[PDB]
Amino acid sequence: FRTISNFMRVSDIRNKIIFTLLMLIVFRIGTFIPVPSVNTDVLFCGGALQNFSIFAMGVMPYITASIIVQLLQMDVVPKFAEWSKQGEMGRRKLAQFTRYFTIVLGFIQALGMSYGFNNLAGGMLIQNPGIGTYLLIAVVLTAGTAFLMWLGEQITAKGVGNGISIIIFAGIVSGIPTILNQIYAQTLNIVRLLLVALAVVAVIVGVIYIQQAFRKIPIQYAKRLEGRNPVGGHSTHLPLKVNPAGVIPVIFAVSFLIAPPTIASFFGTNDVTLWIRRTFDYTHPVGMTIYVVLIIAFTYFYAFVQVNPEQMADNLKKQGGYIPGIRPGKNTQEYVTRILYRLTLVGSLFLAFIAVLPVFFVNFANLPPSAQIGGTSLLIVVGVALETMKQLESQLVKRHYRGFIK
Amino acid sequence: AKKTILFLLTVLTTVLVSGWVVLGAGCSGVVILKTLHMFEVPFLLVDSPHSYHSG
Amino acid sequence: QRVTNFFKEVVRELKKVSWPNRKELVNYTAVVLATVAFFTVFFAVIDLGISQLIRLVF
Repeated sequence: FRTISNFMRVSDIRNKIIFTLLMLIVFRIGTFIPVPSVNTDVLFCGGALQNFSIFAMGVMPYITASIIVQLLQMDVVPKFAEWSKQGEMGRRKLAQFTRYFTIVLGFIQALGMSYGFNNLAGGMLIQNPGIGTYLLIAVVLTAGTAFLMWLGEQITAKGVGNGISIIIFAGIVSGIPTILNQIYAQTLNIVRLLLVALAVVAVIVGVIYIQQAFRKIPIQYAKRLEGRNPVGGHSTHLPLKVNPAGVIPVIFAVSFLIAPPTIASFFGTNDVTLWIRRTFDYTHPVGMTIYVVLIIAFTYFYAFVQVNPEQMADNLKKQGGYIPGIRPGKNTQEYVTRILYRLTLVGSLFLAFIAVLPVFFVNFANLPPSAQIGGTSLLIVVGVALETMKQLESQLVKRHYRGFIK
Repeated sequence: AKKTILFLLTVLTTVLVSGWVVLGAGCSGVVILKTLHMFEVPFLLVDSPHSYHSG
Repeated sequence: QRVTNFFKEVVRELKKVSWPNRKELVNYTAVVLATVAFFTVFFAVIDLGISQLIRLVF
């Protein structure tokens, strides 16, 4: 196509996209190296295909540290709130604490992941299962996560787009081809798979339609009088997304849906352990309904954390502008709150339907159960692809300054 | 209030961090290895001018 | 009673959202499907190549 050829023509865009592909090569190279004290020649429960690499932690603890540090800013740690009101230097200090938090949480989750991995294969996964080798491979996994964050910062400095987003996208799309190999090895089946592919493309179109939509609240400004009549096409407004959270409520819902099975397996095996494990399975229609309700409640909570209509009404009043017709104190807060109620209902139902779609895909296509094609990984892939394309179009567009002589 | 639900959410996501104290019961309705790949980076939160009149 | 009014207001609110048109929708879908296909082929090729390299180097 035209824009991709123009990306390859421009020296800077082609150079940084080459550097991005090289960093993804480096990521895949680090994936194909195993941890020292692990056997891994025992190839396999399910969905644990490689899963025991240097990057087996992934960038999971950086996202967990980021959502934790982001959650603490709304008046739990007032030191963090005053970091958040200090400006860019306070945000730099928050990012430094985020780096410390992701190193610490990567160590903790590496310990838990290693002790669970030894608990999974039958004990014969790790050789000499002592605490010293657990500390060793926890250091290895946290070093893998630290190198992944360093790769993200390198690929957002000299590379294309966001760093962590490109790495998460790399993880998902590198998980695609083994799923395709399992499909082709497993197999009216062909027209069934074609109908699933048509449903996947329809779901991608629906995801782009929901995601790239804005509610444009118009905003007048008091300080700058519009003394000249403009073309009106680029008027100032406040865009609210339809899905203001993203995929964070799915993380909160799966935390709430896997915590009682882990504590019920901690308790031991009783009747209530079997009842908890049978009733908190979201593949079954008593667990899926709890999953949907948790997703809806958590996206309401998280989009009131994200937008925060009281703080945005305060920010609108404190510098000038307002919404035309509405007084800028309490009334803009109630107005933006009602707009947010409607939009969060729509984006809520969208996110819940997307998150429970692979349950109805496995029970219609009879795919491998560890596929989960059409989940929230689709949402992450679509968001990273469209944001990276928008960034590349911006860097392409600057050059397109013509002038009236031409 | 909202500090209570916020700290409940934070302690539950740290329980997600240590949600690997059991992994054995081999493949069933377990989402943790599935939740290894559902993340995005969460989005961040959010004088007088003058001019020279050429006299 | 209030639930029907609330859902009526929801569909009234959805008519003010600035949805993308047809042409940018199919353009965006072309971008995301092209990038998914390219990175699928990319990661498959590199996985096969470095697996053959590992089985060569031992």
